[PDB]
Amino acid sequence: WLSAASFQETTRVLTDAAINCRSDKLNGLKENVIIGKLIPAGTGINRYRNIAVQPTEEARAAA
Amino acid sequence: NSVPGAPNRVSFAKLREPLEV
Amino acid sequence: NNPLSGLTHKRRLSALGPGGLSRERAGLEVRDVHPSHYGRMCPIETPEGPNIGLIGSLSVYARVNPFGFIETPYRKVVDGVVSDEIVYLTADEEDRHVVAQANSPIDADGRFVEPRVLVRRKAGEVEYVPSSEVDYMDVSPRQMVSVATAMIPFLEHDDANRALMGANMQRQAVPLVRSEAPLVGTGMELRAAIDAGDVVVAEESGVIEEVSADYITVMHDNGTRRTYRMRKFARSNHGTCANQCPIVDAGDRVEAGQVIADGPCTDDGEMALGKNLLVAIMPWEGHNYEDAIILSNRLVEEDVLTSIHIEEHEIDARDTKLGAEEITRDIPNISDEVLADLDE
Amino acid sequence: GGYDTPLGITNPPIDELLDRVSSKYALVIYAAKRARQINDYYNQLGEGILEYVGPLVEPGLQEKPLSIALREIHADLLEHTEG
Amino acid sequence: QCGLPKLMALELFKPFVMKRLVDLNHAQNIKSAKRMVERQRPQVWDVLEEVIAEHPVLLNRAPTLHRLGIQAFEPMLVEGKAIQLHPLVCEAFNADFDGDQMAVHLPLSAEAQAEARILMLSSNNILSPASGRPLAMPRLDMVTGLYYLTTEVPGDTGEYQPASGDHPETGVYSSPAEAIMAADRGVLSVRAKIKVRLTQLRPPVEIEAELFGHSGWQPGDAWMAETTLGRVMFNELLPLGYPFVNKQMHKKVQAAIINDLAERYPMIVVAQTVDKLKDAGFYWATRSGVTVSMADVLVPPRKKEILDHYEERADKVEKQFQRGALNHDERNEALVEIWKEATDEVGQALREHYPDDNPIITIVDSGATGNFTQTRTLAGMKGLVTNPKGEFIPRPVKSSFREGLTVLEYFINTHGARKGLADTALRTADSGYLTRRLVDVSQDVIVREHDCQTERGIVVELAERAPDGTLIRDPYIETSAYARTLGTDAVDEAGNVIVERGQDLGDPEIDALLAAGITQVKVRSVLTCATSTGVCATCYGRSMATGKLVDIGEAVGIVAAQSIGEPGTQLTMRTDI
Amino acid sequence: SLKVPHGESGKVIGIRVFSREDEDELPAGVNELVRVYVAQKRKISDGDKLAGRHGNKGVIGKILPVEDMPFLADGTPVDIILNTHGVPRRMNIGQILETHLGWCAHSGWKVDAAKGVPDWAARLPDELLEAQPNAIVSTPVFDGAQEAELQGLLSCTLPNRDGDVLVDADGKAMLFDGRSGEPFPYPVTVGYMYIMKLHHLVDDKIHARSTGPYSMITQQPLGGKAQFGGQRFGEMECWAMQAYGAAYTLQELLTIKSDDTVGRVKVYEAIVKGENIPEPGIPESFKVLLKELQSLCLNVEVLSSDGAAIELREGE
Amino acid sequence: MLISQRPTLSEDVLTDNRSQFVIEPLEPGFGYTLGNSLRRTLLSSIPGAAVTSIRIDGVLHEFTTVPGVKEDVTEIILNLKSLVVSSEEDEPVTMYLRKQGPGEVTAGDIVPPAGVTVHNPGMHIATLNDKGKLEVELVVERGRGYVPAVQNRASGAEIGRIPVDSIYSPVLKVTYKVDATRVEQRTDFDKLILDVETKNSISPRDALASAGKTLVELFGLARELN
Amino acid sequence: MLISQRPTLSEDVLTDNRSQFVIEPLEPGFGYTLGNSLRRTLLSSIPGAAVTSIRIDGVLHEFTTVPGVKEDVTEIILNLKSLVVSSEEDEPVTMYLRKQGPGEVTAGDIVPPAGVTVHNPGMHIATLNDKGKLEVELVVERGRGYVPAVQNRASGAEIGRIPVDSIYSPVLKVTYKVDATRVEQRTDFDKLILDVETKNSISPRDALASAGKTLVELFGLARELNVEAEGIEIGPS
RNA sequence: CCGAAGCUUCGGCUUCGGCAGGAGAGGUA
Ligand SMILES: [Mg+2]
Ligand SMILES: [Zn+2]
Repeated sequence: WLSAASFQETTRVLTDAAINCRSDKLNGLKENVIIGKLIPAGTGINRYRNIAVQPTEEARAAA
Repeated sequence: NSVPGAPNRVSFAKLREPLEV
Repeated sequence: NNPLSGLTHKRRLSALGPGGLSRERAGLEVRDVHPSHYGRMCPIETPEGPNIGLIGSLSVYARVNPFGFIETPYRKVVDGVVSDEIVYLTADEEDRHVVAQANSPIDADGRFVEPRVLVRRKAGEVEYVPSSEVDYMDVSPRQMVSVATAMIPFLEHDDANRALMGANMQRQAVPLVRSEAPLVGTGMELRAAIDAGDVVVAEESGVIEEVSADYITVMHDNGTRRTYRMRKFARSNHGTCANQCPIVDAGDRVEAGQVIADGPCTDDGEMALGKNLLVAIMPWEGHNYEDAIILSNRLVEEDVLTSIHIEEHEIDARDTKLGAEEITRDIPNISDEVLADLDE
Repeated sequence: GGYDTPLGITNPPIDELLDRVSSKYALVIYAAKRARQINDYYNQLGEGILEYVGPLVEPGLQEKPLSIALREIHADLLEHTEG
Repeated sequence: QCGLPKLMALELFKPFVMKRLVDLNHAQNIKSAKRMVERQRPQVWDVLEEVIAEHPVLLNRAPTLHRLGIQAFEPMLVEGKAIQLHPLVCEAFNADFDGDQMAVHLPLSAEAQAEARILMLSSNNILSPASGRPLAMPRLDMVTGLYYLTTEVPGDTGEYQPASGDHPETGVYSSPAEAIMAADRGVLSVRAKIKVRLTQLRPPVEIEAELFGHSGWQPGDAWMAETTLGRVMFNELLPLGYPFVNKQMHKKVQAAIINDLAERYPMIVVAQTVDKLKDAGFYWATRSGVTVSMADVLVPPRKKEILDHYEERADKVEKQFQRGALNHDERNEALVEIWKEATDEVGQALREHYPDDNPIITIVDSGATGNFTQTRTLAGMKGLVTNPKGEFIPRPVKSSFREGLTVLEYFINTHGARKGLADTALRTADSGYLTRRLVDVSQDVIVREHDCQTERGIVVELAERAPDGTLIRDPYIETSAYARTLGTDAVDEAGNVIVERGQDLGDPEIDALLAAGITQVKVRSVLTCATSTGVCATCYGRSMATGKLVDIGEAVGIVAAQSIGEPGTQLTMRTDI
Repeated sequence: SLKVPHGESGKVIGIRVFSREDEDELPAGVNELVRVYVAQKRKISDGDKLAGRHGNKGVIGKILPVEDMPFLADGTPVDIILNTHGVPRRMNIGQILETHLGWCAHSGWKVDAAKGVPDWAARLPDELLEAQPNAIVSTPVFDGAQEAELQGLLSCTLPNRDGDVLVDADGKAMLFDGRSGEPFPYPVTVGYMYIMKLHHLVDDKIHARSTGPYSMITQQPLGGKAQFGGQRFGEMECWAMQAYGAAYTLQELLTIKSDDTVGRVKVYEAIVKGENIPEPGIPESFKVLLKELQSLCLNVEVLSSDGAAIELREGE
Repeated sequence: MLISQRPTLSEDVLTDNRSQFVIEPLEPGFGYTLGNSLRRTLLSSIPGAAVTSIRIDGVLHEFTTVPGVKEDVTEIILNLKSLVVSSEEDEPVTMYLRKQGPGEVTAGDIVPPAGVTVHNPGMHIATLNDKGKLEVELVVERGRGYVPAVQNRASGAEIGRIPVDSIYSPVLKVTYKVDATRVEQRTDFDKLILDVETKNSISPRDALASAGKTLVELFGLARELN
Repeated sequence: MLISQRPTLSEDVLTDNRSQFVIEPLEPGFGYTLGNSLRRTLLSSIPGAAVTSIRIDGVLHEFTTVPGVKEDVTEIILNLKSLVVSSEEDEPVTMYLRKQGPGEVTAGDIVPPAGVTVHNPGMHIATLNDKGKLEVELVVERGRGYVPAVQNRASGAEIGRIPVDSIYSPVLKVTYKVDATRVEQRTDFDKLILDVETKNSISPRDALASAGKTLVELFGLARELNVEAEGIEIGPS
């Protein structure tokens, strides 16, 4: 309902959502932008966001 | 023209005018 | 901004307002050049944004009925000879007559040279009929243009889209510290400055008695003496400078209607909005790429294009529920170095 | 390659930086996580005892830590795993 | 690079300057540094040259109709109050120089700086993401400058002659340096055909095979060229291993060369090559003698005869109408068709008269700007105009703009010049709503995996055969079959396989398929993906902006919406389906 | 105290003081009024807009020294350079005719009538057969100078101090190069044209900001140049960020530069001290939206992974 | 076959302000570059003298008028911008101008001290009627090029002082023409003719000497490689 | 007057026959007064020596082929025009070339007279593999610049002589560029970069010193009109 | 959060002083 309420016809979607007691899982681009989180695309996906970097053993030994 | 003191600006016009603005 | 914009503002026909149209509801058929606009509205001078076709300008020879219908004059022709009797016609009466064209060859007596002429028939139809059945003729070739469009030399060589911008941008010019009239003009610039009213003209005939930088004293022939004052460095609505200067000597004879003092964008009585510069048409190292311009340094060292802008600031001293605010030099919070330019 | 020397922000060339990584989205995180380590080393060295490693390559006069991180990446002195 | 005013960079970089000012013992406290910076004391103009070193900024112009409306540059301090923009990014920004304005933004953290420096740099974004065509290309002034240089003029100063009998060839040069020294003396013209010994330039394929055979060690191997000087100075701008071209540089040829360089070389040599093509274009545009005067605009020699001949038929039609043989509709339809041939005849007569070295001809013949319809309107005759309803007026405009229209012709010319200006503003507001509606539906499509191992696909036409037995290449094959992944192997006449499953369709694969008698092919498309959420990379295919397979995590639903919606302001309606 | 706003200067040229006790009309509740006038003189510079009467329009790209400018055979520099690529495709050829006539009017001409009036000058008046240097002419809007007349006048112009005619019958002249010294290889069109200065000056359009005043309901930066405001990062500009793949730039642009009240101060402290930038918090506009939604009798709550609605009000 | 003849210089006199200088023989291709180098030096970096500020009595700023005088202070300054003056001291010098009653104020009314002279004594400054008087003090300095007005708030001066733009260049117009002998037998040379016009403050044969000294000193930073 | 920022000249060496000189910080606009004059003086004012005519026997009426060698006359002429020759005597000198038997003939087989030297002995001129004989007479002079072929109407002083273009200048290629620099707060200062490539007889560092000595005396005529004129001083080094 | 003033052990502590919404019209790209 958060992504549809910000597109068009706020009153109708809000009324239907209130009657139906809908729940939002916050798993889209628009909702993550609205609440202030990292979007699930590009560098905001799990593979790239959890990269661990450390110097190699030989370079650490040399310096 | 038609004004007492005005600079003399020569014209290329070939038609005459029967009315004033 | 300058005299031309002030004159043009007072001659505007607006299609919006409480009883007219809306910028959103108005479509594409109310923004067209109808064939009945010939001589009553200008087809070129119009805004460029969302108000295109919703604002227009009156033509030079047009005038308004006692009912609200715009008229325009014509010369009556009889037996193939153009007379010199002027009749004003509304758009509902000129569609029953054949009206000739302004650019038509006329002999010394007044007979058409070309066997057939280009006319305007009932429903704005253009035809090539012969010079024996027409009933009216135009008064001048500039009957269909406004006061700012009639100031473009070689207008018939320009497209409509570029001439529109050329007419619109003449009202955005700024006054410069020194003015000079065009080398190439049109002749409309003399009566476009007197009618705007930013000059000083003489209401009677006499000789000049005393001239200074801010007043001129004229002695009339009967005995009365009249003095005219000047506005020196006055601020306009848009922050520009409006300065008036005398252009007469101390012994000149002055006739009624003669221009006595100059104005903001005026050079000896005629409107001057720019300057004459020597041009070259050529590419140069990519510095004038995509509508850029290269200037010389002589235009900065010699004050060719320089303008004066004035600003205004206010403050108010009032009472309060705890006392009364007062304006004074004594401020116990700041130093004495920044309170040196204040008076007592 | 047969290119002339890059200047300023285009050094090191990115067509060689992209040969050590899987995509252009992992280089951003790689460099941005090495730069924070370099900054932590710089800002903890003058106060107490820290656990990070200083620049593995010789810096300049006044160089940003991101540039040092990119120079270390191009010289094959680091290693990383993907989430 | 860009250019940033000093007074703007001082305000944008205030805390970075304050830290350095306190660090260098130029002040005592943070408040003291703040006061010194805010008062513009002469000690703050030296730290703001290593503070802003290698710190990118973002430049933006509105409306942002696609991705390239935002790009990252490296600031430089200039003198003035205006921002300086590179000539080659104006196509992506859609920005002329008659009053436009742009906004500046500053990244702060390490991640934002890395993203701006890696993902958004201007020298990394050259190819258009909707068609894969180059955007940072020479245009306008550069095209004329580079078309003048590489043009061969027969019978010029110092050209090569096949002299025999009492003197040698007289016009063979032993090096480009000798040719330049001769051209500095007036003996030789840049556009005169000569014979010059080339050493460091790679010969064309046929010459290389005929001369060296095994390989051309071009660092020091010499051959002979029959070309001009301008072509040598043009080929000295391309990379070292690029074979000699020897052709006149129309805009299409320049685009082809740029595309080949982009597809076969790294992305740094292309960025270094466009910048040196622009220099030569700008240098040679000013020495080509393109200028406008009243004597450069010629007129057809026999306009009056043609116009009279076509007027007689019109008056005959009018007589037939007066004798009650045709109605109004037939009369107008006949007059329009009579007058629609005089325009073609006058256009042909005008085209047959202009020499090919006229400034008005070499700007439209070089591909820089303009059409020939405008050249016929300016110097020939305007033709038929339309009334406010939208139908042609049976009376034409017989005068060009070089002779000046009359009052009535000028008045009736304005009916159609206002309709376009009035409907452009409506089109601009009709396209933005479509773009906003397209973005929202396709906002959840993202590349999620690498391969779904599906077997479905779609069928692509890929050319058809003539009755004789010669294949006709499909007119629309660059936007339907190129840059796709095959689903099944391509077999032919029960023989071997030419390409295998899971291969991109470039031009070598396409021509190999076509030169073996194959028309129908099966590709992998996004319409038939098996992935639950989003799409996989193999089904989507190749990314148009970079030229390789897609990256896991790219947002392909917004690129599509922007690419469809951006060319929406150049879709004029057909003048009832 | 009334102070001069940001980026203004100039002399003081007048003060008008109104008082209540000296019998002057004043609004009720106030005691004294004062107005101050400040004036400045503005020259031409890069970014200023120029124009002509035919549709030519552009900003000034460069200003060059008079020794770097193309000059005529007697050493006269040119004042302005315009490009030739913009004229043919826009169908405004009146400017070239204007430059031709302007050169003829500036130099002055004289038509020879020893063997009678020439054939091209049959329809010219008798006072237009001779002119003085720096003469003023007039060409009405739809009845003016033809092209035979211009072409014939271009070959009658007077010479200069030395008996030389710089511009030939076509209106073209040979210019020298002021940076290298060699002549340009082909003749160039020269003349005089009327140039106006438009009221779009760069000194009134430059703006920048690092931090400043903020709003009251939604604690975002203020808007406008007079109030030291920020620049809008609209909806269309977010789509480009999302299509590039930049997830951190967008997040920083939307939280710690606009709404994150607690992160705004910490970012400034981190930048000044030289440490790492902190982690964004939660924007204030979301909380304002939730309190707006709750006032329409809507029970909107933020849940956790196991129910147990989060407070979302800080305070602890 | 190398030509041993060396170039010479000779001056032709046309007017007290103009002159012509002929340089020959020259190598086949020299003559445009040499002439352009001389013209670029002459048009930019010749020292002179100009007026840096004025001060009128009863006047606070330049946006005002003087009682009895037909021109405001802006037009008076624009008229004074054409004054041609010569100075010899290395420090600022001050002249004076006093007038009263009807008449016309010209530059010949300005009385200079020793070491300063006015070369344009017949220029129009202002015009007064029976109720006006003018009192101006001008400051003359030495320099080179073109420098804008120096604000009086940045120099510690009184309110009544008016800064003025200064143009120190004494040269008016320079041009050159090359006649090239390109006969056969490969014995070719060039001839250069220069024209110099000045502002009566300097002679045409002195600006050339200043340019020559400048160029000889500049081109000596490559010959030091010996 | 005083410049207040004395320019300096620095050298960067790329090859034994190439360099790159930098002059900075030049006053505004002074980077274009120096560049073109320096380039022209370097390219067409330094004296040198080159071969001006050839005479090969057996080729009298037509010049298309010579019996004995594998090359044509045009390639032999091009090979000869690339000879680095330094001569001291001003009057023209004549040399001879005689190589017999199978095998290539190089520039080392010239036996020049006393007073003229050859600086590239290892250069290929022609290859002899058809049991032929080569006999070429060469005339070498001195001059400056690039002098094209001098078609001489001697008609009796020579009947088989061939005039060729002469490259007297020891310098081969020169180019320059101008950039901008900052001094204290003013930007848009100047900087001049010169790239010069010479032959084997001279070094690029000596060419600059020899092209700044003929330019001081060229502008030394203008400063002879008035010994004192208050120019622009530069100060001691 | 900023300024002024005291204590100040140099981390800081204390006193006082201080705010930003709508409607209409015209314009530039
Ligand atoms: Mg634009
Ligand atoms: Zn798939």
